[PDB]
Amino acid sequence: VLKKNPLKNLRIMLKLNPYAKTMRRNTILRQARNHKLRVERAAAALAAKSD
Amino acid sequence: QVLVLDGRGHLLGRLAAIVAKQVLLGRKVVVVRCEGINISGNFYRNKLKYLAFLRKRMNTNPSRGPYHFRAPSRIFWRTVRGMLPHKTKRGQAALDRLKVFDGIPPPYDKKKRMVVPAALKVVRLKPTRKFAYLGRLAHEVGWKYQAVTATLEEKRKEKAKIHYRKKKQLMRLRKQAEKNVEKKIDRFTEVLKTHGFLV
Amino acid sequence: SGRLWCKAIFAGYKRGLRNQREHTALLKIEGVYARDETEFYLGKRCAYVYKAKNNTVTPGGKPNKTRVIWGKVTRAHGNSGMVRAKFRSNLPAKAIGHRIRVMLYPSRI
Amino acid sequence: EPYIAWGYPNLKSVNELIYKRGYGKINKKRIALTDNALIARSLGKYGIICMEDLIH
Amino acid sequence: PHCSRNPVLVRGIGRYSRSAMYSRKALYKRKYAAPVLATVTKPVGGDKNGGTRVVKLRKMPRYYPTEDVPRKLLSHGRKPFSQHVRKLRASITPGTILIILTGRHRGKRVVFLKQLSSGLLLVTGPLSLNRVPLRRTHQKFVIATSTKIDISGVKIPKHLTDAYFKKKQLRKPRHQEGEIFDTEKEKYEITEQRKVDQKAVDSQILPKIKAVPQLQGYLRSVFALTNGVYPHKLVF
RNA sequence: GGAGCCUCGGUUGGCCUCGGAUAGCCGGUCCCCCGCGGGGUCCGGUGCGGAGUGCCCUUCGUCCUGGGAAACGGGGCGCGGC
RNA sequence: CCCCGGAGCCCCGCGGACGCUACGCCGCGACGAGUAGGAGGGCCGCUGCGGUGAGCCUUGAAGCCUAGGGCGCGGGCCCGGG
RNA sequence: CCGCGGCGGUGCGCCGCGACCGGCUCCGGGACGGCUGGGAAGGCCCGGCGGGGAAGGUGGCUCGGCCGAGUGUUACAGCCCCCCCGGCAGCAGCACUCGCCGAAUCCCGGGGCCGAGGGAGCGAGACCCGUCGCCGCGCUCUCCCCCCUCCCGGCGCGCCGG
Ligand SMILES: [Mg+2]
Ligand SMILES: [Mg+2]
Ligand SMILES: [Mg+2]
Repeated sequence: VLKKNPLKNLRIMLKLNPYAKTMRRNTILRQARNHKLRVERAAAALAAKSD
Repeated sequence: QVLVLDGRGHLLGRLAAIVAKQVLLGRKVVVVRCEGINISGNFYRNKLKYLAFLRKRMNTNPSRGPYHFRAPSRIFWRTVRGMLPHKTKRGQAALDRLKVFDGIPPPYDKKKRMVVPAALKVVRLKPTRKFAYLGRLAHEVGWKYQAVTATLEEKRKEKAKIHYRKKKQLMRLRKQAEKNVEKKIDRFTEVLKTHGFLV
Repeated sequence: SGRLWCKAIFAGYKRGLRNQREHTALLKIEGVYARDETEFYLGKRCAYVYKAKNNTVTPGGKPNKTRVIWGKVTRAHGNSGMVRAKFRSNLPAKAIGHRIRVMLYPSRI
Repeated sequence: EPYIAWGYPNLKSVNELIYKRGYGKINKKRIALTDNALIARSLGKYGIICMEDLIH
Repeated sequence: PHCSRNPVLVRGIGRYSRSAMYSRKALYKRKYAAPVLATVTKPVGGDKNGGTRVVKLRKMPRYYPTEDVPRKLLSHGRKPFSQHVRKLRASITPGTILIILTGRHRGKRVVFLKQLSSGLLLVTGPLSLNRVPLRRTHQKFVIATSTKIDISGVKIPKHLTDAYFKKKQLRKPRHQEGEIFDTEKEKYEITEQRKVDQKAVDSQILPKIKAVPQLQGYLRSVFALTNGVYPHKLVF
């Protein structure tokens, strides 16, 4: 068998450890969440500067 | 397609190394005004350093032994040769690209000639250090034709002064011509300072 | 109607001091002197172009005396803008300190 | 000492090592840990049944 | 035949879950309580005296070679060129100007039209200015210059596709041996449909490029590297 | 002017002050001295050098016709003299 | 709730390779400096004998030569021309 | 013979492309954790409390046009600086890159290079072939609705019905 390395090959990772699916479903969503909240903070800082 | 360098003001070894690599990469190099090359460390230092080199000779038949070239051009050529693989074919080929002259003769006198600022004395030495002109050194070690080279360079410098004067006068006419014409070149001249010249 | 290839010189093979690995040329590209100014040229096609006694074929042309050895600038080599190349046949040694054309045309521009 | 470098590895370090370069000694044959079936087959008598358990 | 109930988050990772999906598809309430010899398989025909004959479709072969190669191993994720996914450098947007680097139209400038089905670029250096017709090219042998005509509302013909811009001639046998056979034929003739298409596309393009001053001149010119100018340094 | 072996490298040019460096470059001299220039003083400009090699020059499709701005410039390996 | 001379087959216990010169074939790991010295395998090589190739050979054997074509890690070998 | 139909091996010679995997080497984004629950900083300013250099000051002298410049002395604050009390949201290892260590507290996208090396179908009336494990999904055998609209159909480019 060819050893495909898990840390690149998502579906090899899942086959070894299927909980990685969820751990990476979270920490995209969590990061996207936090990016949004940063943009809103920045907008609020811009609004405060304009005021 | 040909580097012409003004050997004046340059450091003997420092210019040589830069010339050597260029010559190895197929660039044809001309070094000119070699007597003006000047070497770090005081004059007496370097005289003794040359006079040692002169002592090195093949005891049994000096006619074979190390050929001590006196001419500054040939000195420079020698030190450049030291930074090539000059026993090989490629090393020899490379040496044959190089061309070196005491003073500045007629093909190169009417050519703008570059300066290696990495080998330049003003840059590379501290101003409180001493150095030797490779003309004097050559003169005192045997070189015959310092005086002749000097006189020819006066004539060359006089002839060059004229050329410069005429170049200046043209540049002056160009500047006046632009002022004469600056309404019928206005919307060309405008675009040549949107894209960032003339400023 | 003009030149569509950047000028470069064939500096010599990839080599330690005393072992030369003839399967990996070194290329000094003109005007580029940093392991920085060289991301442009990575993966670019490059030709050593040299003519010889006997005639050959020529794509889209009548037979000619010119021949080329094709290659490919693989990666940058050491700080001062030198680059490594790899040619479908190794380079002659005759060829040192001569022109090799680096093309533009696996462009990422 | 002068023949080794060593220290206290991270969690990440343990994960990287095992996943990227994890090979099980299986009938004395160095074999890559491509599936749990291998780890379980050898270590399953210890409540170790997947790569994660090995890391743990 | 609904579309995909969870969207894509990353290649291979859905936005939702198992359990979130169970809820959306609704596996609750969608529960499915469900608890040769004589007769010949596939031959059959007619025919006169004696009776009707039983033929055989796909009859066993009349020769076997002395040895033959033995299958392969399936291999998972190799698709044919047709089924591939096609890319494009962001630099190339429709109506941008290119420098076509490779062919006979070498260093000529050009107006990019559309990415074809192949993944080639369709291109026109309006035949009138540049002498470069409606023509395919490759992303890779092309420099995407930062100069864009606004080509938005030109109806490029639907019928002009990858298939049409494709070389035509030459079949197998004929007289063959001697000093003849398809060394002649000689010329790719242009055809009239091709000229009409060029006409139709160029008329729509050309007026837009004449709205940008000097641009027709630029497109007339050819690209080349001169002394003291280095691709890495300059921009396009 | 025609063919025809062979040897190859190349794949825009740069037609020039001198030099200085704890300094330089350009102007203009109203004014003075020397042989259109050279030297001086004085003044006015530049000086991380735009009268910049980080530069300058040159353009890179061919033709047609029918307008504008620019316009006597280019050629005939055009021809004789200084 | 039935029979493979017919389930149509990813498993088939009814019969079994394209494979099986079992001194064969196939799969996984690991490893590979070497004098003196030891051991193994040589479809490496020389000469002669018992067998054997319904072998080859004046329509040209051996030997010799070969900028001819090939094989083998190698000892070597095979083909073409003379 | 024309089909280049389906399968199998191939390419005369030189080439190029594409996507998939393996191994690399780089690039660009973003999201977090900890600390002297970071240190400094910024911004707003207010009330105090001292100390220092040394000043819109004064003074001897000097240099230029009462003013500007240069030294010198005692030193308050009308140039600052420093300590001490008390209090504000703007911080955030901060793109005002001043100084870390990291990642189940971590992810995404992109570029260059080298490589593909194996082959679970040799049945006589029914495949010359899939595919194992993993992801999920996606879909369907459940009904709903909404949108956009590609093909086609209808009506007035617009609207309505795969
Ligand atoms: Mg003598
Ligand atoms: Mg040529
Ligand atoms: Mg051994």
